[PDB]
Amino acid sequence: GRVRDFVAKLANNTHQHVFDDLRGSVSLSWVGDSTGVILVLTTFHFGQSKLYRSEDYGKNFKDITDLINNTFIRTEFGMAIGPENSGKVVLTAEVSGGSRGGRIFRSSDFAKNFVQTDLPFHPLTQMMYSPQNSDYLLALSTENGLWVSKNFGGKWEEIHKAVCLAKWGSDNTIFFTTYANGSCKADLGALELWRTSDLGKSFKTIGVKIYSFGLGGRFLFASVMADKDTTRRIHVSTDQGDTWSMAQLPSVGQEQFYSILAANDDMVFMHVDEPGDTGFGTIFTSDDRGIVYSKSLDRHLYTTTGGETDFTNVTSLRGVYITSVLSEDNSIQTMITFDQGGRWTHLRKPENSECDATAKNKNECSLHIHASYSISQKLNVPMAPLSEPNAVGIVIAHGSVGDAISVMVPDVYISDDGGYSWTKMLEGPHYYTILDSGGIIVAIEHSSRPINVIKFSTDEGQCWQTYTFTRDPIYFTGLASEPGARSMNISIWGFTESFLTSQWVSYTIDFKDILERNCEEKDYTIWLAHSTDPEDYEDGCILGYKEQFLRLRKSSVCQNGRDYVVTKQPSICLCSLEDFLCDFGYYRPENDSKCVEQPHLTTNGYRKIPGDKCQGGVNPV
Ligand SMILES: *[C@@H]1O[C@H](CO)[C@@H](O[C@@H]2O[C@H](CO)[C@@H](O)[C@H](O)[C@H]2NC(C)=O)[C@H](O)[C@H]1NC(C)=O
Ligand SMILES: *[C@@H]1O[C@H](CO)[C@@H](O[C@@H]2O[C@H](CO)[C@@H](O)[C@H](O)[C@H]2NC(C)=O)[C@H](O)[C@H]1NC(C)=O
Ligand SMILES: *[C@@H]1O[C@H](CO)[C@@H](O)[C@H](O)[C@H]1NC(C)=O
Repeated sequence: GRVRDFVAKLANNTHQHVFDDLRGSVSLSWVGDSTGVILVLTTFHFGQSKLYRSEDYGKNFKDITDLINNTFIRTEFGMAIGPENSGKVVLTAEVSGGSRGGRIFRSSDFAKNFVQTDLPFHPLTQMMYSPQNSDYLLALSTENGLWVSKNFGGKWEEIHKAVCLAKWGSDNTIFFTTYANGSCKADLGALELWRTSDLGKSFKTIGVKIYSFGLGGRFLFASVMADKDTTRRIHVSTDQGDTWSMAQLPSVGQEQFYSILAANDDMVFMHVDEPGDTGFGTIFTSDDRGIVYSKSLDRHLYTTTGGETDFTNVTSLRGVYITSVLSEDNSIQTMITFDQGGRWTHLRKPENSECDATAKNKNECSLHIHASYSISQKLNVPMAPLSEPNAVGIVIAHGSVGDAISVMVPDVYISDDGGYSWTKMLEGPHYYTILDSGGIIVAIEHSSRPINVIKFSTDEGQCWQTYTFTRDPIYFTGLASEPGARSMNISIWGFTESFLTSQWVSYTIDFKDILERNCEEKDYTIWLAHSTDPEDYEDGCILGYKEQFLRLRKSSVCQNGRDYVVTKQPSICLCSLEDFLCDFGYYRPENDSKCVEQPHLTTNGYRKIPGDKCQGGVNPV
């Protein structure tokens, strides 16, 4: 049925901490993993800053504002936390205009001690850490210079004087662009692309007539203006610029743009905006070389170059993505693919639901999910779809049933098999979070009035129980939990006011007495992913192979632990003509998978899809 006597267990595991300060903004950062360190930066308007630190996963805080000498901190930059468990933090201060250069506070003890240094310049962007080493930092000044440091901020040196974009690469390699005359705004389309693998000792130009560049996966993209027109194309290199090749994508005008929806180690999603202010574009998918692209989804919804898109990578299950499209009648609709872009289809309606006013036929409708685009329209959608790699097949999102995204108050839906089937979880907008690799899910109401109740479920979203965690209702502001969905601590943030006495508060609840017992070998059951028809001999193998998981049973209340790794067992299907895509100068006509040439590189005509692992069968080569 359900667990009982939970109120007593949770009574002793609730801790309240009240922050005494002026209520301005709040910025929360996690330092490292498994350390439990958190930093809170309160900024307000002269201006003042307060800095708080914890070592207890947010249960207790201490005021370390005296370590930064009570200096004001630019919140626009925020905090520059180092990679991995480096325990490095950098804060940029505000200094008088007459000063020659800026000023930073830098630590390497997980914020236990800070050291003050004066830079010889005025930073224009945020410091960037090298992925390979955390002692390397670069930044651009206000005069468009490029300064690098090999000492973690101790000493800086200038390596170029007219840069306008720089980013790190693998093996401490720096790519940047420089403008010869004027400014990168005025000199756009005539830039250069340089590289230096020695941190400023030698340079090698790897591009001319550049318009922009970007890094994704193991590819390097650069947009180059045409010789005699404003149209620009794309070039891709896998050698860090030693050799280039031209991608097989249509050119764009001056008002259009490109966009890397998602890049992988063996694949990239690309968006190409159609001419005019139509508001939609197209999605292309590449091969493992990043050269040949095939049309994937038409009328993809993309607001503008700095706009919003609903594209989402469902990380719970393999090769599943969700996005929004614009229908012929100008109604926003949602699509889902399970083949990694091979095909797209509408979401399946919940088994027991009724279509809303949007639907024309009450016996025919589908689910539609609110996302970042709906948030951009000032609607009652507090969050976006949520999924974790270590929680298998669990997806939570706000949605409404109908023939298009409705403009009424949404509900919350959950899918326990990657997105094949959905069911209604809760009524009305909520804030949700996954704890302990799917062992517990918590929900908080999203209302305009004070709330003093939290709901949790151990059946993986089937039955819920309420717990009253405070006597004085607060105005909820947001939840906080350690990244990775592997902890059992949840922090609730909010403020309570009576008469000008608003004051931040937070509550931290520990579920260690609910999941008392450790999961055994008898609490896990075998599960087959991507299953559609059990009778079929080859059922459930997507992209050439199938996998079986061991998932915790919904009727077991146990703790997975922080050292949980998902069990798995791939099995390989056979190869068919559906596992290959046409290559270069070929196309695939309608109602057949054959590749026929259009009525120096040369191939047979077929190219295996990136990620396929099929063996034997039919090899059209
Ligand atoms: C979508 O998310 C999934 C899950 O995080 C990504 O799969 C991982 O990809 C990394 C490399 O980026 C691999 O090292 C991991 O082994 C993958 N994890 C798995 C399969 O559980 C996937 O790459 C993402 N897709 C895109 C296009 O970025
Ligand atoms: C939830 O927070 C508590 C805060 O006490 C964590 O307990 C600490 O965990 C760290 C892990 O590095 C241990 O070194 C400490 O000794 C623990 N403190 C105490 C007082 O026991 C706890 O680990 C967190 N829970 C989860 C699941 O991560
Ligand atoms: C803090 O700043 C003041 C500014 O007057 C300065 O005199 C003082 O030396 C600083 N303290 C430390 C420990 O650097």
